[PDB]
Amino acid sequence: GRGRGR
Amino acid sequence: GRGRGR
Amino acid sequence: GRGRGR
Amino acid sequence: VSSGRDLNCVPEIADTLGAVAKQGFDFLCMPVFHPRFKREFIQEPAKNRPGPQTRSDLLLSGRDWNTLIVGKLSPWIRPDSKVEKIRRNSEAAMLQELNFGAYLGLPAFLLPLNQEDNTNLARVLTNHIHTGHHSSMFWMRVPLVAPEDLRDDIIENAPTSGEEKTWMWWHNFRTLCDYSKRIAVALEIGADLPSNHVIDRWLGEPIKAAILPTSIFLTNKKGFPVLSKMHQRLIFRLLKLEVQFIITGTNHHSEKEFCSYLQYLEYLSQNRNAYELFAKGYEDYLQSPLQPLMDNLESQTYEVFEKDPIKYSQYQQAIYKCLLDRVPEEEKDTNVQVLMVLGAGRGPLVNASLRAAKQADRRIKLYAVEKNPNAVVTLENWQFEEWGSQVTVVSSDMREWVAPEKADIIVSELLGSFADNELSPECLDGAQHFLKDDGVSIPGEYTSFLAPISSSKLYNEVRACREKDRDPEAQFEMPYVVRLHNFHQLSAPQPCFTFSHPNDNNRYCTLEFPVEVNTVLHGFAGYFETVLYQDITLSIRPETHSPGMFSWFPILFPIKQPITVREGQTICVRFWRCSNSKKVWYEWAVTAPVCSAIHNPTGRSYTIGL
Amino acid sequence: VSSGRDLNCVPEIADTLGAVAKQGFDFLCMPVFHPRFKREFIQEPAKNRPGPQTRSDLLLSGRDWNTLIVGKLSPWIRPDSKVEKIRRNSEAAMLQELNFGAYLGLPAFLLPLNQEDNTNLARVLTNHIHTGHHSSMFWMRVPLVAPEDLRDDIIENASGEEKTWMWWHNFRTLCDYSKRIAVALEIGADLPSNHVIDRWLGEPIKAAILPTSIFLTNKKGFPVLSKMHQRLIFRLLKLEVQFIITGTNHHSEKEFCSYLQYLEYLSQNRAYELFAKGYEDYLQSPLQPLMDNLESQTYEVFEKDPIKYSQYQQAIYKCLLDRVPEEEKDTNVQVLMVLGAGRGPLVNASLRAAKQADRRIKLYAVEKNPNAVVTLENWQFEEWGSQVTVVSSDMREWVAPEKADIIVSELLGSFADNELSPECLDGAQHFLKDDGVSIPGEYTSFLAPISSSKLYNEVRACREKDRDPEAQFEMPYVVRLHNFHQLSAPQPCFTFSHPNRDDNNRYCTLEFPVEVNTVLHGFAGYFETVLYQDITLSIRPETHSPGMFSWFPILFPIKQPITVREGQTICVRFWRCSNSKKVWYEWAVTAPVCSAIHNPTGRSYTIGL
Amino acid sequence: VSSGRDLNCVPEIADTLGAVAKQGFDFLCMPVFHPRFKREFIQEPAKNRPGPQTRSDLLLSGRDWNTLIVGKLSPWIRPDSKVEKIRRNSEAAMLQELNFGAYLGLPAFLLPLNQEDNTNLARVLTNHIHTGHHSSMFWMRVPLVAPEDLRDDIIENASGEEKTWMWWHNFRTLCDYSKRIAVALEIGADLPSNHVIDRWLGEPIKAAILPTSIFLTNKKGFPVLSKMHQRLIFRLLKLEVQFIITGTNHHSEKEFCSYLQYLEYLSQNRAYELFAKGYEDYLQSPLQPLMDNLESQTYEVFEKDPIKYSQYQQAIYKCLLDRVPEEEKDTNVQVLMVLGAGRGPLVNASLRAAKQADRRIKLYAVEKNPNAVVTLENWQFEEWGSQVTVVSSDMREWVAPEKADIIVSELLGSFADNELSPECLDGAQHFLKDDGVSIPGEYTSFLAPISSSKLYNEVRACREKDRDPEAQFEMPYVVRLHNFHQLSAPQPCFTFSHPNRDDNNRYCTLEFPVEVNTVLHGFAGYFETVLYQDITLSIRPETHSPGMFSWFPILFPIKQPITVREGQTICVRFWRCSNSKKVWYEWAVTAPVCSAIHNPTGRSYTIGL
Amino acid sequence: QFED
Ligand SMILES: Nc1ncnc2c1ncn2[C@@H]1O[C@H](CO)[C@@H](O)[C@H]1O
Ligand SMILES: Nc1ncnc2c1ncn2[C@@H]1O[C@H](CO)[C@@H](O)[C@H]1O
Ligand SMILES: Nc1ncnc2c1ncn2[C@@H]1O[C@H](CO)[C@@H](O)[C@H]1O
Repeated sequence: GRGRGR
Repeated sequence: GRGRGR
Repeated sequence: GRGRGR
Repeated sequence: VSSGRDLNCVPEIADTLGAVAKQGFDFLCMPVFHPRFKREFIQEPAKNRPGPQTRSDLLLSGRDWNTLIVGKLSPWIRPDSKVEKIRRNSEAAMLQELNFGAYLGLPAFLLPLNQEDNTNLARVLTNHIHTGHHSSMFWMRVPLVAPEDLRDDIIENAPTSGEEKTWMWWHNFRTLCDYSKRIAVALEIGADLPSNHVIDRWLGEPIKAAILPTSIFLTNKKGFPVLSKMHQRLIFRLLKLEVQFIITGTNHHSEKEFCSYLQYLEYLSQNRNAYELFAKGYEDYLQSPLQPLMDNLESQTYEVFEKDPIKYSQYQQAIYKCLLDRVPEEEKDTNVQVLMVLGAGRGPLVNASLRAAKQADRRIKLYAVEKNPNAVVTLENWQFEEWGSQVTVVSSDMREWVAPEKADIIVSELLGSFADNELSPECLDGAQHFLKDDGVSIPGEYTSFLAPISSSKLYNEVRACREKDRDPEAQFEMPYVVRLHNFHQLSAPQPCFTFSHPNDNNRYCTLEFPVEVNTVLHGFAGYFETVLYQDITLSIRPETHSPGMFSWFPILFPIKQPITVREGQTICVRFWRCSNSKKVWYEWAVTAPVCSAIHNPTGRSYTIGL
Repeated sequence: VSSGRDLNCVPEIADTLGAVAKQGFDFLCMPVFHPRFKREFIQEPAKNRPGPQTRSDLLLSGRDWNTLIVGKLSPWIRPDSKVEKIRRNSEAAMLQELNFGAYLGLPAFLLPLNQEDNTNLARVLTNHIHTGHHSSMFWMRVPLVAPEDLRDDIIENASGEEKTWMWWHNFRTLCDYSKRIAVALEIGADLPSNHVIDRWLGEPIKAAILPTSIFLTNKKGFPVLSKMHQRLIFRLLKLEVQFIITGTNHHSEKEFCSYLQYLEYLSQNRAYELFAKGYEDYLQSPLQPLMDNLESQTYEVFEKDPIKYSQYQQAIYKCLLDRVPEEEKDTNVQVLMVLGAGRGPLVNASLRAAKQADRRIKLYAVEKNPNAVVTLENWQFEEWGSQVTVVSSDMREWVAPEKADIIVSELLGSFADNELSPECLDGAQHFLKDDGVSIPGEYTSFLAPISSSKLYNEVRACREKDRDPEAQFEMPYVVRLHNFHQLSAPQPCFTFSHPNRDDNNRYCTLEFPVEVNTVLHGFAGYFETVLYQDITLSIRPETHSPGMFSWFPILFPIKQPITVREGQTICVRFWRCSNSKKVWYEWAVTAPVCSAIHNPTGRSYTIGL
Repeated sequence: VSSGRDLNCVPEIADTLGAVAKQGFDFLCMPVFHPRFKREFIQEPAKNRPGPQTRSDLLLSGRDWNTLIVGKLSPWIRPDSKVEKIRRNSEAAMLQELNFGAYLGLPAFLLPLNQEDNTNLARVLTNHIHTGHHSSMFWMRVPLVAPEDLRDDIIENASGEEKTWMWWHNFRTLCDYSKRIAVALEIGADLPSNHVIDRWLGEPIKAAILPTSIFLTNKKGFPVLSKMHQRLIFRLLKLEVQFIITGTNHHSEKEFCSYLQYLEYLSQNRAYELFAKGYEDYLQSPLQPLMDNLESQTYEVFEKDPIKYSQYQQAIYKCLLDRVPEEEKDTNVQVLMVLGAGRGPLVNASLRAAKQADRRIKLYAVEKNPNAVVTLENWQFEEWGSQVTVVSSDMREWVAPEKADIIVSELLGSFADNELSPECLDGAQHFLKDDGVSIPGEYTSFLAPISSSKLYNEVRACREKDRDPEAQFEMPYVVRLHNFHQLSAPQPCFTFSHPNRDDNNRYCTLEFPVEVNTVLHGFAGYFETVLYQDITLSIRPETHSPGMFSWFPILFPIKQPITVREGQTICVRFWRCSNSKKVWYEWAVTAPVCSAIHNPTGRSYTIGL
Repeated sequence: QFED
């Protein structure tokens, strides 16, 4: 999970 | 619908 | 069913 | 009453059907092949037998086949024989006869359950049902008493689970066939009836026909067919289920015609309340519980609420008693009792409050709070045209409304079929800060009740409630408002949850139900009782049911897999009333005699929206 | 004819329903709120306006509201206004009126499409549809001609006909082709061309709106309509729409019953249609008589057709006259094999044909259905006797005792080969004499591109659990297509001739010149068959055998609709594919825009060998 | 560089694979059957040709077949021939070769797209893909320039650049955008324009085919490439394609290792990219910190961005300087409220800012996460002391003991308001002083139309059971889109400013002028935010904050792709919708063709309040 | 009446 995502 | 049912 | 259809 | 004639001899089909319909029967149970015409399917020369196998389908019209004829399997067909040759021939002939019945478009087909092992019969039927398209129902012909238990004691060296035998046969058969909608019971009633709890388990089963031999009939002083009082009581119970009665056997009262066996059943049908008239068309028909808090009800939904006069009579009597109690007769003309009707509806509970204050000769200043913006239209037209300044109509939610004063009585009508499944606790919690410290809430308290039930038809209805684009087994994790009719109740109801107003609404209940029968558990039926004021109560519990009060059907909580229970085995179930800030739901799990999963975890299949 | 009155002024509502029912109307389109009662939802003091907002529920019964009243949206509600305050007030008021109509349980609600941009209206409607449970239809009130095109030429210093259809198309596309959104068409004085009316007639039109101003007067002073208007009324009467009459009485000497009386006059002034009644736009799965056994009630509707079996008897009669001269009339016996004899009708047709041809035949009735073998053998015992030999075998497995002079079969489906007539007749061809005849000896299938929003919605409504979610678009449907628009003339797809003395796999490319603008929704499949030389059976809509109803057309849907302009040819490709065990069809549109191959490997529809 | 050798002549297979590996190639594209060994499947005697049809399986090991060999279809196989016998033989031979490659377990298989009509090839491929179980990839060999446009002008008596892309588009549309069908692009001598290369870069290009004929010769003799060709190689090396070298050695003085060595040389001469590596075109779901409690690892991913927290510290520094003059430095205490304090990087930023600004602050750290409150309170006990007051409450329902001079929050998402910053800061502005400041001061979201066929296949692959079968197209996806094509410049959608002193529902209409023929696949959403006056954080692809990888772009898909041509304008409507419980987005494309409204009533995606 |  990276960039404000799960 | 009757008896408190939809 | 009519016209050769079920 | 709709009744049919079982004949194993049809020399001519048109003549026989005419003579059968002449004497009053509505259908004819007949063999589609000759019952003695045993066919061979494997071994020569008899495999290659010429000629037509049976009589033609052109002897009756297509609608005659589709409406008037119930086909019978041939008696020599024994698909569970221990001889392999007989077993194979009987599988092939069963398939041939079933396929010919499907070709004829027969509405029903009679097959016999006259022995314990019917697994191959079940397999050939299950394979027929899953092959092609056909609409025929399959009436498994099962006796009330096993044939080996009806024989006379006349064998000198062989003298004569005893009562629960043929139900075990039927249960095994329909369990193998995966509880098909198309497989039902044709029950044979013999001369000697079983006990009353055996008759209750049978009455909770998909019985579409009852088979009455002419040999179980007694004879009058005038010489007419009659039945015993225990048989008549069985007939009266079966007439509730709207079964069809099949007369078998020959005319054992030969002096009068065969019409008399039918005329007695017509007599008993013509010799068997408002709730039963209201509930017709709704038996065993699942509908969703109403959620008035997060769904705005239609006007036709409110119309059936206002159609019950007993509930509003009781509310008016409770307000009457409370008004007399809170105002002495000396302070009658100068004390104004601020009433607040919360969720005022389209009017009827406000009208009950006004009528109560008139017959109590007391002065009330009423507030009618209602969040439904479309029922506020009705309420405000009521206020303009009739109520005037006495009633202040508020278009707000009781939980967020800011009252201009505190109430003496708050009156609500927020009770569901299970007494709290419409968030009456949560709504009346937010409506206590504008209640006076000696203020009264109506209803004062309410309890929910649960009882374990058994119903194959209800279980199949819940399975048929499967929807696409959702969990394939979520239908078993929702309660259903149902006029549950074809069911068997396994134990008495016990109280589940109690709420009292004015007052955590999360609850945990454990209920242990002693069982005195040998059944299969399919769900729990939930009822409620409410105390509005001192001795004024509304109850849908079937022992203390308020008479003619049809505002509420029972609720049904299913279980995903049926739980087979035996005698002396208590059923322990546990209910949780769970909630968060957003939602409220119920969870349940059977823990004895066999555990099941918790149904509806986190409200994944059913929540009540706050 | 069933008709309603559109009123914008209802002073008292029970009196108005009385005065409307006396003059013959069946429903009443009325505003649920006052049309001039603008509400404010955001700003004080007008947001807090007291009193009731509209009329009470109790003025009419529940049955009255659910059957007699069609609600209207207020004219000031403008959800696509360029002013944000007007836009938000109009969203809120549209929601309020729609929710009040859902609460009243009205059967329908009438909303106007009177400009090009209706996107916010579409969103508010499609959010109402997905909120709560309710069952109102939404009749979107759209004109045949835009209101700025039928204005007078009066101003001194100030897509022509395909305009309001594009309004409706955009609206129904934003709402994702809802089953609950339909058309209420306004017919003005200026009718458009004939191909505009055909797109309109392929749409979900539940109502037609006739102003009293489009009525012209006769010598006696009554309202009548022009001949072009009358023709439009007849085409709409074929669809069984309801007629809404709006406006004031422009013929004041008469009463308002006269417009309705003229409509009933045109209603009375308006066998295949009788048989097809009740089956219009009702999708069915095509029969598979080789892989499934048919009910006797399925054979009954086959034998209900006199024309097909009269044509078969005529073909056999002419073939028997050809194969046997008058000199060899008695000493020559012709072997006929009725393959798939059914319950009798081709065997009876062959017997009558040889009787009227005065020729001798030895007939074999081959049938694999054991339940139909029962009735064939009862026929043989009771009527036919030794002339007919009944065989309970597949024609592809049967070992014949002798070769045949004519083989006669009825194995044709609605698309002429979707019931495996090629494979069955190729299996049965080896017991045919080298100068033998097959009846039918020839059959061709025909495809035409069609548009129908209703048919597309029925195909979507065929979506089933435990299945691929778009398998329903990869199945042919035997459908009496009724509410559709056909985009181009039919064109032959596949041809099979018997006997084949040479692969039944076929690949066809068909280019359809679309002389109009449309939205392609599927393909309709018909067939022609030559039984014997000039005896034919056809369901093709230009060569249709009159009175013959044993075959409805086939519909091959496509997964997504394809918008087609004028001058754009539609290029489609069809494959008849097969293996050892099954036969299927695959189709793909390749021009103007490609689509996926539908039904690859027969994953959604096969015909079982 | 992973690279391969394309040979059409393999005399011995083991020797050739050895020599190819000696030159340095990773795989080898080779014909599984002999390219000239045309086979007959229908006509005798050549149908019954004896002997083995091709080489043995046993000539290479299993792992050699699955990792080293890319198969090729024979050049004589024309399934779309106009001669029926040729095309049936070619269907059968293509099936045979594809089945042999599936049997050999080859990783890939090259098929040629060298003509406009490739529908029968598409059908045979689609039927192979749906028959049996096999996992080989299909690389469709398509040129940048059609071969009839590369031919010399030497014939005496005898759509330009967008031809072969439309070949590929028609092919992949017929085959239904399969995951197993990709592109092998041939780069010829003549190279198309920049926008043709952009649609191509948006495609599933798994390999690039470089003939040795396109290589230029330098003064030392080795193969080189033109500057436009070098640019194309760099753009393809961004995609990590494999380069296939075809043809013969035109630089015969040098080896065939030289063509490979030049590509290795270009490879060795080509923070956000290192972070985003391994996440390209990987669809996450956007975080919902308000409705879901995060994890330690999520917060840790947040706090590995020094640029964002340096920006917040600079904004607080400038605001503290502005609100307190130098003379009032030691007596004025500024109440800062960090709303959603996390594990505490914003609190540390505020403390470091107040040190750097040299001003005195009383700080509140509000956090509703009960598990991050543990970290905050251990911070408070150890480091912060009495300066910071940790509140374990929602900022909306928390009752403050004083008003705030500044409120600071990090509640922004990839679309700037999908994590409910407006609704959280709306309920958190009643404890802000009338001259109070909110950091971020305002934030805007920006949308651009994009084409990405791989992203469309990823969204299709997100089809989850037990839900709407097309509800994956109605969710935004946090995605590091890599293999895409941006059709137009971003334009601002929604703007929120805090404090709001005057509805968070919004409606935007954006018209995007496209200058190129494309196929719209979705909308990519970015955001900008002004924290304080000149201090901004941006994820827009032009104004992107350098090395700031806190936020990936957001992606709103559309259910069916919308083909667009040059000069058209894509008009799309975006709505921010809410109720008391939930917030969601709805979108719909209205021009050039309408789409359905996506996510009505939040049926597929809501953000929980 | 009904005449055109
Ligand atoms: N919180 C609430 N405030 C006001 N009326 C309510 C509330 N919840 C339910 N109701 C109303 O109570 C009635 C339930 O029978 C309905 O009229 C429903 O609209
Ligand atoms: N292969 C076959 N052999 C015999 N009868 C067939 C065959 N296929 C179809 N039929 C019969 O043909 C009739 C018309 O399709 C039906 O009675 C059907 O059962
Ligand atoms: N209403 C709220 N009150 C407090 N913290 C919040 C709130 N909403 C989100 N957050 C926090 O904000 C941070 C980033 O969204 C996370 O630590 C999250 O838990």
